[PDB]
Formats: sequence, structure tokens, C-alpha cells
Amino acid sequence: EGRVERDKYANFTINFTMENQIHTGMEYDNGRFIGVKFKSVTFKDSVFKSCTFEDVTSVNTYFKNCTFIDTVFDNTDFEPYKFIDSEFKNCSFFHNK
Amino acid sequence: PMNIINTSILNLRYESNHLIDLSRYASKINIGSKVNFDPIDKNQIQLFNLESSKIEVILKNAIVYNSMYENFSTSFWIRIPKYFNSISLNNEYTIINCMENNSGWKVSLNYGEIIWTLQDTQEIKQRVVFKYSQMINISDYINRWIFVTITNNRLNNSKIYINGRLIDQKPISNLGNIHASNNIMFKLDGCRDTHRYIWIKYFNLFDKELNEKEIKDLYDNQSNSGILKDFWGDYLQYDKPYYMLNLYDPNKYVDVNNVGIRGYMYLKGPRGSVMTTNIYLNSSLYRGAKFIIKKYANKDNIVRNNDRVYINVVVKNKEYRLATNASQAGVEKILSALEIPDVGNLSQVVVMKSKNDQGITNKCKMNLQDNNGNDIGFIGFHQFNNIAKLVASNWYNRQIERSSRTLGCSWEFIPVDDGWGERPL
Ligand SMILES: *[C@@H]1O[C@H](CO[C@@H]2O[C@@H](C)[C@@H](O)[C@@H](O)[C@@H]2O)[C@@H](O[C@@H]2O[C@H](CO)[C@@H](O[C@@H]3O[C@H](CO)[C@@H](O)[C@H](O)[C@@H]3O)[C@H](O)[C@H]2NC(C)=O)[C@H](O)[C@H]1NC(C)=O
Ligand SMILES: *[C@@H]1O[C@H](CO)[C@@H](O)[C@H](O)[C@H]1NC(C)=O
Repeated sequence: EGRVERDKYANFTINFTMENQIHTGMEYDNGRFIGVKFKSVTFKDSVFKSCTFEDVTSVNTYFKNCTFIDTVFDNTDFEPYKFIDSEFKNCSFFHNK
Repeated sequence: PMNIINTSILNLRYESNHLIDLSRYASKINIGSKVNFDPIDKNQIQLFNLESSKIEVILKNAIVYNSMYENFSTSFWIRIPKYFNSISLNNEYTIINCMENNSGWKVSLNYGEIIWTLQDTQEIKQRVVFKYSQMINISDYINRWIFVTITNNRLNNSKIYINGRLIDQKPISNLGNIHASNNIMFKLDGCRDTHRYIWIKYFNLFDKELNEKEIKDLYDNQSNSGILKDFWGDYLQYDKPYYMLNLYDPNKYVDVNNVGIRGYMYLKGPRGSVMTTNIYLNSSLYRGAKFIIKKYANKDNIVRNNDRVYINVVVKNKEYRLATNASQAGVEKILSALEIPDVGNLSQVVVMKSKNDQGITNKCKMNLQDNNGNDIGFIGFHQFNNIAKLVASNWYNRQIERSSRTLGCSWEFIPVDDGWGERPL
């Protein structure tokens, strides 16, 4: 997972199912979520810096009051309704037609 | 230079290692210690949000404006970085200040705005405003060189022109005596965004209302049509990585399916988007393989019209050579990205050409040639089994220019720039 500071994870790759979890108040620097299936996962009050979400699907998954900075969403299923009161700063969104 | 510049009341240019006024009046120029000049073109001046980042023109008393009736114009080029910070919403800041005792003129900026303000000695003011959106796929304006011309006819109207076209105007005949400042301060004034800056170039002041033709001539002359430009409007250069934009479908980017002579390059989309919540939403520009222009046939680094070059293509942080075998069947010669020592006798020499359009010379064409200098054709694309493969084709060279058929072979080169703020991939 790459826990480096009190408040953050860094330089990690997740490429496995994430299921039935709630994460609050964490920063994630240079996180790579590659081919991940999120299932009933909530991130709350979290910061994502220079992360990559790639080929991810998600069910009952929410980002609540999260900030995304310099983050890339590449072929995710992340529609607007995945986010509640969230903030994007210099973020890129790519998807196949 | 043309007559209107020769007779300008101020002509601010970099020459022989100094920023000076070339006008007959030879006004004094004071430069602060934190003004940046672009080493490749020192007429391009960068001003930061810092006290010492300023230029002051102390005007000759003769040409100090203090009138009810004298018409005047100003022209300049500006390049304004994208707005990033919400503190920039509703924050008007002066950039070019000729106001004293609440009278005169000024150029100011705001989120998605260029503003011209006149104010008389009775406190009566009038504003003329150019607006551009940051919620737009590809902007002509955001972080790209813009030619601004502002004219003032004291009997009727003040006008703002952008890239030679009239955009806004407002009546000014309700303004009385205008007593402008003894000096002009080029400086960011009142800007709350600590990291804000501007680039400016070729400032001029004229003692008449410029007409449409004079404005068009001024725009065309200062466009530097002999030199190719990048997407942002800067000089196209050798040895600098560029993302590519094809003007027929700006919603695609260049990709390489495999390296080598059995592989091909193609256009793949959609580009997708880059955004900051409530601030901007644009088409992503930093996508796909990059092209590097290489010297073949001037000691400087600038790419000029009719320069013969090589093109390297950057695939996963390694450089390859753009090339084709012109013997392949058909008019359309599919391009490949070759290992550089492996290119052999393949066709790789490119004549850089500008599309002969009005304004900045940044719509570029690339005419592939064989090693005997024979045209293989402009680089565009062609559908093969629903795949838009890059090709060189002499069909392009047989078309009328300004015919929509040449859009396929028209490109823009986009380098990573500080004023854009997208993560490069
Ligand atoms: C959104 O992006 C902007 C623009 O930054 C540019 O693009 C980014 C994605 C990155 O690739 C940057 O490397 C690139 O410049 C960010 O604004 C910029 O923030 C940086 C700090 O990270 C500022 O750098 C400063 O530069 C000055 C000199 O001009 C130095 O004195 C400072 O020490 C510092 O290095 C930069 O000025 C600033 N640019 C502008 C136009 O504001 C912005 O931070 C980012 N948003 C978020 C939330 O990260
Ligand atoms: C979001 O988190 C910030 C601090 O991280 C906090 O100040 C704010 O109250 C939170 N917003 C909501 C609606 O919970």
C-alpha cells in the first residue's frame, strides 16, 4: 500500500478488487488504480495527487468531499454521480468512444 | 517597417541589447530587475506578479495626452496563461497603466477578459471589453498569442479589435477632457493570483483612430509570415517535442500501433478533456506520440518556411524516425516510425510549409520527399479498413489551398507550456 506519512500513501499500484471499505482523511500521491473493480467503496475527505485510474469499473462507489489534483481518469466508468461535493484541479478524463 | 509604425508616437522594440523606443520622440524606458525577455525572441517580454517586474515609459511632454478631441490608438500582442485559481474570478487587474489623478487610459485583464478603460477629468469613464470562455474544446485565445488593437474616436466610439477583427465597441462621446499620465506603466497591478503572468510583444501608440485596412496590415506584417509557429504562436523550433493536432479532426491524436516498417501511425480518438472545477474545461492537448523536428538542410533554432527537415517520433520515451517506402502500392504512402539506425534508403526528408492563411503562421504542412528530392506528398491521413493511418499523398499537393480538402494535411505542433497546466502523457 506504501504508507509513507501520517496522512498519506504514495507510489503504490492496486490492480485487484476493492470491496466493502470506507477510507477517510487520507492523501494518495502517485497512486495507480489499474484494472480495479470497486464495489461498495467510499472515499471521504481524501486527496488524490498525480494518481492514475485506468480501466476501472465501480458499483455503489462514491468519492465524497474529495479533491483530485493532476490526476488522470483513463477508461474508467466514473460518471459525475460517482462524486459528491468533490473538486478537480488540472485533471484529465479519457474514454474510448 | 510600414509607415504607420514609422510615424507612431511610441514604438517599443528590443534592439542592440536594450528595450528602446524607435519613434521620432525617443521616449525614455526604465526596466525593472525582474522583467524576463525570451532568449529566442527578445521582443517577447514576460511580466510577473512582482513589484520589480515592470516597464516604465516616461513620455516626452509633447506627446502626453490631454485632450477632448484628439483620436488615438494602441496595438500590441499578448499571451495570457490559462486562469487556474478561483481567486482570479472577479479580480480585475491593470497591466498597462496611463492613468493619473483618476484620468487617462489603461489596459486591464480579468478572468477571460481583456479590458480597455477611458476616464475623463470629471470621473466619467467608459469600458470596452473582449470576453473569451475557458469552457471550450479548443480556444483561439487561451494561452495563445493574441493581436490586440484599440482605437478611440473622440466624436463617437472606442473599438477593440482581436486578431484584426472588430469584437467590441462603445460610445465615448459623453467623455470630456482626458488628461492621461506622463508615463506608461507596464505591470501587473491589483492581481491577487501570486503566480499570474503575461507575455507581451510589439507595443505601439498611434495619434489617430486606425482604420480597418491599417489594422489588417499591422496584423499581417507583425505575424512574421516567413517563420513557422507552434500552436501557442511561438517560433517553431528544432529539437523540441511537440504533440500533434490535425485540423481535419481536432478530436483525434497521433498514435503508433507498432514501431518498425511493418507498423504504422494513425489518428485515434476522442482526445478527452482536461478540467478544473468551475474554472476551465478544455480538450486535452498532451496526447499521443510527439514529433521532434530535426535539422537537415541557419545556425539558429527556428524552423522557417521551406526548411528541409527530418521528423523524429517519440514512442514510450524513445526516438524513432518518421519514414515511408514510396514503392508501396497506391498514391497514399503509409508512414512508419523506424529505428533511426535502421532507416536505410527509406523516404524521410520533409519540406516544412505554412498554410497561406491570414494571421500567425502556425497551420503547418509537411511535404515528404525521396532521397532524390522528388515529392512523395503532404502528410495527412487515409482510411484503411476504418483505420485513419498517417500517409504521405500527392493528392494533397494537387488541391487548391483554402479548399477544405487540405485540412487533412494541416497540422499544429503543441509543446508543453507553463500556461496550459495539463499533465503530460
Ligand atoms: C494546475 O496547474 C497549474 C499550472 O502548472 C503547470 O501545469 C501543472 C500541471 C504542472 O505540470 C506544473 O509543473 C506546470 O507549471 C499550477 O500552477 C502553477 O503552480 C506551480 C507550483 O506547482 C507554480 O510554480 C511556481 O513557479 C514560480 C515561477 O513562476 C516559482 O517562483 C515558484 O517557486 C513555483 O515553482 C506556477 O507558477 C503555477 N503556474 C501558474 C500559471 O499559476 C497549479 O498549481 C495546478 N493546480 C493544482 C491544484 O495543483
Ligand atoms: C470537507 O473536508 C474539509 C477538510 O478536508 C472540511 O473542512 C469540510 O468541512 C468538509 N466538507 C464537508 C461537507 O464535509
